[PDB]
Amino acid sequence: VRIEITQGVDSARPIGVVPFKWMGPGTPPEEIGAIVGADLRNSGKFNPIDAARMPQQPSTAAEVTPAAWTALGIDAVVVGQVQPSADGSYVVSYQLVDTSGSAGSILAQNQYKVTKQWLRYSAHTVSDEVFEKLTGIKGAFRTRIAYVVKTNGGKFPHELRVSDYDGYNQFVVHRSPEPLMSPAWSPDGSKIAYVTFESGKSALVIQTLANGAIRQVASFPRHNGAPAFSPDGTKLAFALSKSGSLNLYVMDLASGQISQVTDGRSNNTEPSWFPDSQNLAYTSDQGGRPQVYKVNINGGVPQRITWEGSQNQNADVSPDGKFLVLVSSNGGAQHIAKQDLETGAVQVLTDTLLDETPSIAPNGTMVIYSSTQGLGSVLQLVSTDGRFKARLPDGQVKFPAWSPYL
Amino acid sequence: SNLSSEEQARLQMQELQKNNIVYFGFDKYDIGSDFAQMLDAHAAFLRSNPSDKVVVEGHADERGTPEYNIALGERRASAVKMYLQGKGVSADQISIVSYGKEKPAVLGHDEAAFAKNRRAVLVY
Repeated sequence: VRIEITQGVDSARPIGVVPFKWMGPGTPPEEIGAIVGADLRNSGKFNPIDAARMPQQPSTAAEVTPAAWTALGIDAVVVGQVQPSADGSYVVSYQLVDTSGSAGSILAQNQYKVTKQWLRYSAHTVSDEVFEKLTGIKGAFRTRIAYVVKTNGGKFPHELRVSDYDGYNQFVVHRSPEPLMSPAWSPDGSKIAYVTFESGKSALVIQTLANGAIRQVASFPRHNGAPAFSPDGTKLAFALSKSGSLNLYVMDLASGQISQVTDGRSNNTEPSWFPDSQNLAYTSDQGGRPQVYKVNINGGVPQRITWEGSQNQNADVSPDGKFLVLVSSNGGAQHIAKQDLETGAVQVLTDTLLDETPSIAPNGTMVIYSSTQGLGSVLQLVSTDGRFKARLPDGQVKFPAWSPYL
Repeated sequence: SNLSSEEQARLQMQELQKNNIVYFGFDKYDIGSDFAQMLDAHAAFLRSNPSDKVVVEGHADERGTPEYNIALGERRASAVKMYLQGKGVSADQISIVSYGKEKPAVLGHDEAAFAKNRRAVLVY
């Protein structure tokens, strides 16, 4: 069962995705047309319509009736096909078809040959092209999310997990008797840093997913936490409270040499990288209740950048470096708010209880964060303009992290 | 009655096992008078048993973000540590761990859940 849309955008661009023609008996393991359609509805940019309202269901761009589509207001059609090999692997075919004219013009074409395992990736692969072709903005459907799940029982109640961005292909990365915190993706996507309390005290480590090996990065006295990889992957930032309070550090991953970013008696944590990988956005209470600050890892004095609201923490900077997304708390409540870094216009994106830990998709279109329901927490989704809200489902889930492009 | 000095330590530990939690005000991290007597009993025990160590847990409420909730957790366990330190317990015998809001006692959004999650636990 697919992602749940809480708030659909009715003004979404109409598109028709047609069920792919499965060239064989019975049923295909996966239906590409069902996934690609959902993906565009998932993006909140498109409004894929059901088969009942389709004037036709063609496989190739030669069976297309443009007038029958533009009458619906659909300006393009996605047709496809699924051809099996003799190896249990399959060939996926697709075409993007323009309906605005005398001829049904093709905008995009591609063929993919995959084994049964990688069938969903194919639909994701088609989607990343079609979405990008129509919008000009790179799709993030072949991305992943990394989260932490807390079961209220068993020997191992704490689990760091990873699935596809839509929750499919779920698998466990780490099982711990003690809590796990704050997973952070590496710019490639093969490694993840997080905080683990297995020893009894906090520890910051990095796991290479492909083999499941552990690199210990910092286990200094007191909390070692809040990892951030620079968009280039060269160095990692984090906060250490060994000093007596949480203050920021950065480590050159290759050298392993360790440097102090922040000097304070105050608390500085939750580091978020600027696209340049020379600048860090982070939470600081040097001014009293915490606000988000900016400093350069090379040299400089911290400046406040959040100028609206009494309390702002846990920010994520968009890849392009245009906006901020954080937890704006006022008078007891707290919600996910966005801030234009040039304009200044701050916009609250969320209506839910106790919003926290927001993350930004690699193309800066969408936000995934955590919200509290009942006795547990749930993952949430919201478009960066807030016009699109959605839900995302075991035990209560926390610490969502969105993968870089992959 | 009069006891053997062995099950005397047993009964002692039982009192230390039972009543090891200091409860805190919302955002307040100062030690109340109630736990003074309690902590003064932990202190007297610890510095009579030099080769025994306690670990103090730090806990914050759901409000805030998990990483910054570490800050409130550590200062509450620091007040406990400092109080015991004033009573003479060595830093050698103590280490503190702050969990932030990761290990709640009660669940929900009622104040009942909040107040009891605002705690400082001493584990031996």
